[PDB]
Amino acid sequence: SIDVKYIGVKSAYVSYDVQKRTIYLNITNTLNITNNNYYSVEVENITAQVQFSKTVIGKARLNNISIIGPLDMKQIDYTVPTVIAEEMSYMYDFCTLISIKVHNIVLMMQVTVTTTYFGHSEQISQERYQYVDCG
Amino acid sequence: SIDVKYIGVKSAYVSYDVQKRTIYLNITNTLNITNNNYYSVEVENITAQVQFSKTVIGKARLNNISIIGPLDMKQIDYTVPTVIAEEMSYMYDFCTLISIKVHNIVLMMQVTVTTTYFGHSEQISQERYQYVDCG
Amino acid sequence: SIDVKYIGVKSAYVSYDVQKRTIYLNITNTLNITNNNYYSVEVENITAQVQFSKTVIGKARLNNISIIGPLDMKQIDYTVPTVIAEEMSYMYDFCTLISIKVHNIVLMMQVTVTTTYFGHSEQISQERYQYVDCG
Amino acid sequence: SIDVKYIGVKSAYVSYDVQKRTIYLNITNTLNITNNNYYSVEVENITAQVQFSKTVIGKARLNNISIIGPLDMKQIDYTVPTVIAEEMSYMYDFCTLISIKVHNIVLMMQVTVTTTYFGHSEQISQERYQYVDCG
Repeated sequence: SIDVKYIGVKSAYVSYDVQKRTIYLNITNTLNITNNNYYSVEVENITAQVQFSKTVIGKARLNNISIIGPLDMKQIDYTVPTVIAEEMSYMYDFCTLISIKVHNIVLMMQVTVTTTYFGHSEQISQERYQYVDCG
Repeated sequence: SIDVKYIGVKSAYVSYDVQKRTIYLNITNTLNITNNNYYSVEVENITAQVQFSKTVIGKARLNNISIIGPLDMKQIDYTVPTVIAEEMSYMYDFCTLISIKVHNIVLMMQVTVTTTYFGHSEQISQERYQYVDCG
Repeated sequence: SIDVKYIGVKSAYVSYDVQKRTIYLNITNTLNITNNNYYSVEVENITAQVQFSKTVIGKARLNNISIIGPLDMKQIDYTVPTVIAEEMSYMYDFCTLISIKVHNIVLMMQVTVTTTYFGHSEQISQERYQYVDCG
Repeated sequence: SIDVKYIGVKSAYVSYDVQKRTIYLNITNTLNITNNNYYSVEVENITAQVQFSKTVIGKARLNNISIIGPLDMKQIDYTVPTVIAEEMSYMYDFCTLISIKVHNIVLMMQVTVTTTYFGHSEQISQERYQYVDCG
């Protein structure tokens, strides 16, 4: 990666930005830029590359063979009861969240039993997150 | 990746942006830019590449063979009861969320039993997220 | 990827944007740009590439063989009862959400039992997300 | 990908945009642009490419063989009862959502038992999402 960046408000190369109650007067701004960029990125020079896989099974006796991959979930219970009994009563609820198994972002890449891989793999996340606001 | 960026409000190369209660007066802005960019990115020079797979099964006796891939979910229970009993009562609910198994973004890539792979793989997420707002 | 970007409000190369209660007066803006861009991206020079697969089964005896792929879901229960009993009572509900299994974006790519792959694979998500607003 | 971007409000190359209660007076804006762009993208120079698949089955005895692909769903139950009993009572509901299995965007690509693939594959999502608003 090159130049992965989180900027909260503002980006510039060059900035003369003015705000609020300003007297900006008799100004000379003179700017001579020479900004050149040369990226040579993820450049391969390969003569041979081989990804060979071979499985021989002879005069074998295989039995009861179980290959289970990743992220197996079995026998999982969420029990979240709510009861509200009221006699002769005043209830006031505001901004009340029951949240179960609540995801924002899920990135999965190369999630396997077997993997042969050759090259570049990349995950980038950039974010402002706010779960709850209440005034 | 090159130049992956999260900017909250504003981006410029060059900015003379003015705001609010300003007197901007007798100004000379002079700007000479030479900004050149040269990207050579993900450039392959390959003579040979081979992805060979071979499976031989001889005079074998295979039995009860189970290959289960990733993200298997089995026997999963969400029990979320709500009961509201009221006698002679005043209830006031505002901004009340029961959220079960609530996803925003799911990216899946190369999610497998077996994978042979040659090259570039990439996931990028950029976001403002806000789950709840209530005033 | 090159130049993947989330800008919250505004982008410019060059900006002289003015706002609100401004006196912008006797201004000389002079701008000489030379901005050139040269992309050489995902460029392949390959003489040979082979994706060979071979499966031989000899004088074999295969029995009870089960290959299950990814994201298998079995025996899953969502029990979300709501009961509201009221005698002699005043109920007031506002902005009440029961959300079960609520997705925004699902991207799936190369989700398999077996995969041979050669090249570039990519997922990009960019978004403003807001689940609930209520004033 | 090149130049994948989310801009919340406005984009320009060059901007002199003015707003609100402005006196914009005696202005000279002079702009000399030379902005050239050269894209060489996803360019293949391949002499040979082969995608060979071969399946031989000899004097074999295959029995009870089950290949199940991805995203199998079996025995899934959503039980979401609502009961509202009222005697001698005042109910007021506003902005009440029961949402079950509610999707926005689903992109699926190369979702398979077997796949041989050669080249570029891509998914891009860009969006403003708002589930609920109520004032």
